Amino acid sequence: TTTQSYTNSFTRGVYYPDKVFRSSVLHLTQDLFLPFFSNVTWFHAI
Amino acid sequence: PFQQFGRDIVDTTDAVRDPQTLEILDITPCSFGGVSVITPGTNTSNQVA
Repeated sequence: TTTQSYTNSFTRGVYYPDKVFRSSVLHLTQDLFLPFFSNVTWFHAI
Repeated sequence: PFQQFGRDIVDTTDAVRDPQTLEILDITPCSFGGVSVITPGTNTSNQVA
């Protein structure tokens, strides 16, 4: 079976919003990101 | 490898990757500027700079 414990996302799940190159910038993107320090479900494989 | 476009701080196309040779190329304005005609009084002469 599997468990259903909870953990903290931290600074995780951030991806590249598009295929646009950007060097030494601070671009702000509105996109479907994983919220920081969010609850992430934990599962197991037995 | 996944990057195709290229931009900068003010959201303008700066560089482009070649879709046929997988090489990079940057983009610059062609010759934009401003023409100012320097001239003495037209009652004096007609030559201009």
